[PDB]
Amino acid sequence: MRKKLKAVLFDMDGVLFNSMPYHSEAWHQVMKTHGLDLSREEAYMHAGRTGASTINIVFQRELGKEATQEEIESIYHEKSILFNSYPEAERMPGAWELLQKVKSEGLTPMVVTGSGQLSLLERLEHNFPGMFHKELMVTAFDVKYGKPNPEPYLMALKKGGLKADEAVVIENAPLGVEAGHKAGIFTIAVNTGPLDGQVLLDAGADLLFPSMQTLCDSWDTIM
Repeated sequence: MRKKLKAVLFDMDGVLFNSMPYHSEAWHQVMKTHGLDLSREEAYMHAGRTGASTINIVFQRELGKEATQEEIESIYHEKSILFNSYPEAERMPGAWELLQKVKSEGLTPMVVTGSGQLSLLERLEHNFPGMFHKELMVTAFDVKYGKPNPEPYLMALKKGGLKADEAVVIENAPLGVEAGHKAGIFTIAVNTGPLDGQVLLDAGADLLFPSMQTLCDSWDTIM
């Protein structure tokens, strides 16, 4: 029910900011420099996860072992330097227009993200003025596991004082769609990446859109 809705829970990377090419580039390069083979395409399969979770999984697939805590912190530090060395990520077209619709409907914007990138997180206010609040956000700092665990979306509901039927999730990532779905929330997938739209539906998405702008354009006509 559209009438039960109180809050819209946005992913950040590939939903609010056009940062996914930078993430896949930075992950590829940092892994290459450490001695591990992670293609730019393979890095997109880890969309949604925390840095620590990404690193550990890459280590398991390539080397057959866990990454140590030192390796995680060292690699994550280097990934962040690389990421922040590119001209800063710009807004996804349609994100600001949608947030404006969402707020005029009297719904609460939230961010649910695996990100620990302080540059992006501190830029949310400057790119989407008056939309978001730190007490209504879930980030890497809040979670132990993150996506595809329903953990962060469960924490989001709690933070917003919401029941699962009072929220909608906007995700670009299969693992994030999966996390929103498992938390029992109606999930809209936006296919801003290079991959096939069917994988988002397989993950639990109730609706599929090709872009943020087309989701924005269809916002008043969906329920």
